[PDB]
Amino acid sequence: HARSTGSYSLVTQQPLGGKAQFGGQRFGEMEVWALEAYGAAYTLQEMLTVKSDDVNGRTKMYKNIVDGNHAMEPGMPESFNVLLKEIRSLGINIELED
Amino acid sequence: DLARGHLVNQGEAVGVIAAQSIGEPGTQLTIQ
Amino acid sequence: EREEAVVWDILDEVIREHPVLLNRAPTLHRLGIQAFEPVLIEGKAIQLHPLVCAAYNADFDGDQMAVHVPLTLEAQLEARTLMMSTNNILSPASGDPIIV
Amino acid sequence: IETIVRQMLRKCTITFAGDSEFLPGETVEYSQVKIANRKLVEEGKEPARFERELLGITKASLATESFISAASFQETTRVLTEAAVSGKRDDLRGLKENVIVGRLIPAGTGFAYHQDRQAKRAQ
Amino acid sequence: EGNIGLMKAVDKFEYRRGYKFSTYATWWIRQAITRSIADQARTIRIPVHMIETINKLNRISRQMLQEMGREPLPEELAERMQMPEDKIRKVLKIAKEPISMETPIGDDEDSHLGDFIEDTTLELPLDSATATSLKAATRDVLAGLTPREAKVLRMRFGIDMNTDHTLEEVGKQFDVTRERIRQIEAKALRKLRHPSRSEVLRSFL
Amino acid sequence: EFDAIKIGLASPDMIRSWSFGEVKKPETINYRTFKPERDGLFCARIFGPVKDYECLCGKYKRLKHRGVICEKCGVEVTQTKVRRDRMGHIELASPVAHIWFLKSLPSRIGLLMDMPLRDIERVLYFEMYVVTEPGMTDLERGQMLTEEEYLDRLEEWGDEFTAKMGAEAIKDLLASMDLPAEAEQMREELDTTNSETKRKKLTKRLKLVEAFVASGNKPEWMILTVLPVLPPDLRPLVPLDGGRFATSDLNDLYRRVINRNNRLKRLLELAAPDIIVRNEKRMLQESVDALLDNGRRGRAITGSNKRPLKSLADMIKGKQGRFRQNLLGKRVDYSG
Amino acid sequence: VQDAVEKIGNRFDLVLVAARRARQMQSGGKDALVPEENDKPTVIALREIEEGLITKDVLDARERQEQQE
Amino acid sequence: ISAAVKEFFGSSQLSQFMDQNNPLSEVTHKRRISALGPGGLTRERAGFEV
DNA sequence: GCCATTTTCGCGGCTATTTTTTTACTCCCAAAGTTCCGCTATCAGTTAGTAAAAT
DNA sequence: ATTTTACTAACTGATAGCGGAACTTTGGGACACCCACAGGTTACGCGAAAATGGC
RNA sequence: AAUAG
Ligand SMILES: [Mg+2]
Ligand SMILES: [Zn+2]
Repeated sequence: HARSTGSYSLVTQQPLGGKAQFGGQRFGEMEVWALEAYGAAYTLQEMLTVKSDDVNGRTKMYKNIVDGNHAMEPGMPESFNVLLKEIRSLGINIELED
Repeated sequence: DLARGHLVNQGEAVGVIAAQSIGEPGTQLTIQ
Repeated sequence: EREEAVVWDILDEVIREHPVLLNRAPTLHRLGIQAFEPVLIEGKAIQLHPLVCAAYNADFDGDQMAVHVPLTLEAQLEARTLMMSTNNILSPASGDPIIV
Repeated sequence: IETIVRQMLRKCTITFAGDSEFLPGETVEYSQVKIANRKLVEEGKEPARFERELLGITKASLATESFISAASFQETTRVLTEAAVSGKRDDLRGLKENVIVGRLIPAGTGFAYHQDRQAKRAQ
Repeated sequence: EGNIGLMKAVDKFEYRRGYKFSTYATWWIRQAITRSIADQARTIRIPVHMIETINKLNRISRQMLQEMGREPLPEELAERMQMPEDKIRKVLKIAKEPISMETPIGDDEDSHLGDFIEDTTLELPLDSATATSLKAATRDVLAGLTPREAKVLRMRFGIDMNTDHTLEEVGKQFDVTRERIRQIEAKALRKLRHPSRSEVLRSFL
Repeated sequence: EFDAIKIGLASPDMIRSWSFGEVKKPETINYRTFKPERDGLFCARIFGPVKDYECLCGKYKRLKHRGVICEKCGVEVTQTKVRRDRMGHIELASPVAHIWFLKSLPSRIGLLMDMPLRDIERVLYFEMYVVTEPGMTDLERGQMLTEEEYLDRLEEWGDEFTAKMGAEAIKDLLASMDLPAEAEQMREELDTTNSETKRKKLTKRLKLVEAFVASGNKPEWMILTVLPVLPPDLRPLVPLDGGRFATSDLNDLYRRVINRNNRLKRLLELAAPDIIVRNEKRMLQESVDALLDNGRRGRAITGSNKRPLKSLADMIKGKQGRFRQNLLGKRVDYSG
Repeated sequence: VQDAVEKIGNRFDLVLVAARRARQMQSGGKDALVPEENDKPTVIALREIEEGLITKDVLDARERQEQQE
Repeated sequence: ISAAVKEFFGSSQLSQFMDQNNPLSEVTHKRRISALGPGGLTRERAGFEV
């Protein structure tokens, strides 16, 4: 199996899972630990943001690669926004400070 | 830094390395 | 989609010096992910260097590996400089060679 | 193993309150006490007296400063309830928080980046 | 809901009639409970008349299943209901409750249906790149035209503008002339249709 | 962009500020047109349009009218992704205790009010009265009265004292607390104490009280009056192949809450007997507890599939929760 | 990449400097100071660092010169 | 009654999609005994002795 | 009022690949809001024709 | 003298509005007497911490 | 659930 870009989840906005759905591989916790142990911060940020759930960032990354620029503009993963919304729905004020 | 042979560099996540190093071999574990 | 020959030449030129990340589950330590230079082969199976198998705990009895493509220049240089198999030949747990 | 043991010895119970903002019988982080004691010695005032505590890896993980990492580990309801009643603030200093929020981890290639920010906040 | 019905029954009891309170109150309690079921038992609300139609369809289907020994086909149910078969099929598919997104898929137990639902509203990155390319190509083609014709076409199609414009306000630019604006737009389209300056835009069809 | 994440209690005003409207009906979508119903759990007037730059009317249907609210419908002409961000609110007819600040041991309400959890539940479950304003009477704050005793002392004293029962009583008790005074009292009592058990108790309670004083939170915010409502696109009702619909359990929980709230309002409008009103208040509390954390209070509410409904706590927690399934690890593109 | 880490000292710093140089050769119009030999910008930057032509101070100095001009 | 029998025959844990790679797979599947299922053990809760 | 014993609470590896489920049931009527077909009427676009101009 | 084009008027389609009757939809009512519920469950095990009990 | 590592 191989995938570059395809379908995405409805809520988490992450790639689907499975060869039947043309999904992507799961970069689990232990893979993140391996990347942290190496020190590959930029590879890890690519995996977290522009390959999984940064909706604007992943489109910008595809356009940049098509233009031959190979640069990313990471943003906030959608799963974190979902987490903020559910914690707020539990009647708890969670917010980001500048 | 055991994986590199020289003194450890700044920014090396040594805690993750320590945890992985300890955890990986866990499967092998059971007057003259 | 039509798989023209010029597409294959373009693919060779693309992968000429683009490192690719190989992973095997469970990733018990950081040597479970390493970067390699890809050589295009006819077939459907990934060819793995023997001397790295001990790092991956990988044997050829049905094992499957995942492959990831670093996109940006920083990720490519991290793959070449930190995660490349030639850099990781000592065990971070003990300092002993791992490609024996 | 010494790194893990260091992470096990991270808390202290205050035996003498002194004049620092610490109550007797309070389990607080050792680094905070050390910084406060350095400041008070610079001010020439009575320092706090503490007894260091050894916690298990699970308890030490659950008693970290950041509630994002503690919630991501386990016992999410307890961690979130305690943080909500306390009004805690997470400065995103470790790896897990920056992984969750999509930022560069403060280790390796991202380390310098974070350092630069700590300069700009200082200025 | 039955308690509310009972209060309504107490509000309008008549002891002169000689009947006991249970006789009258049972009707109101039944009505309140059943109306509450009709109004609040479904994620997608079905009106009361359709609820009665569905329930009586179920009763007739159960009696016919007892009668003939196999499931009643829609035409037989339609004949017994004195209703069209199309109405029967309508009632049949609108009488299904929504499925849960936590329901396992297949024989699994750690799988969930919601894990396999796409986001059909998303735009493919190939399409976004094609849109950007079309914008660039249109700008380049317009750059090879007279500024008046380029501006007229831009206003008439809304390119690089918030709104599209009709011939009247395009005439309002310099000379308010619908027949003239129409002619210059036709000229611009004719020049853009020439094969010399249309091979770039032909590839987007 | 941001330098820290701040957590704390949510005030009713904060929950109203988050909200773009009030959910008044348990309706979701029409059964024929499949369009959102007004003032429902999927209202386009509250949460946003269902199509990009359109209204339910179909009158304003382009980018030329961006940001314009249709007078016939009320749907703002904007994008559809706003339905993943816009929240709503429900104005509860009676206050409801928050299950996390009540049953997640140790109980914060009990620790702050220095009353055992069993007594708090007895007041909440409408089994025992509690004195809110003792007045010019021998009665003390927080002392429990049975219905018999409450009637006796109501005849005895009259309107001198106020005694309540339920979450309103706990809210009144929490609102009347003087936090600096309590902090001073615990400090003074800790000065002149010798037993280590009582020392532990007072040090824990003093930590809680001074945390409340420093944080700016108010204790009565642990009792909910306005209930936030999640964006619809995070609890979707989407069509499957063949006309079937897939839904989230949060819709069932929210519908239960809204129905019980509306029934409470209608019972109060009808001036029902107090037993029915107490029953409805118990059911409202149970529904909100099920929505927040299912199974913590008691028997977990189950759906038609005979399995417990998944609540917000289950959304955020566990091995299969958001932290571990989607945040610490992800599915990625450009992989094989 | 032993020569590059010897010339820089830290692998992370080497990665950052090589990324800046590769972005200069790819996104910017800057030309390579060594024979390209049909190599990607990352490998060209690594070779330049190994040869001692590119360092962090050199990059900062050239940026300052560009800003002055 | 029909609901009960279809539940058992289609959605039970012991009603399994038949193994049909070869004749031996079918024979072995029909002669298989599970400790799991309704009224049995659980994978995670089962111990060494069983 | 502290020392021990019983009761909840939370936890129990990672990647893949095969596949939906199933009980339970009044009716009628009057009043109200909505829809669906048909017709009207206006405006804008398109097209055919003819004169005006240019070769 | 002929050919191309610009101007103009007529046709036609889309569309907003309206009529009105059929259609869907909502709320009220029903008078032998009926008067306290489920409702499956569980062969986990371990460690902590929190709540009870003992004198 | 079953299967592979
Ligand atoms: Mg093997
Ligand atoms: Zn509208």
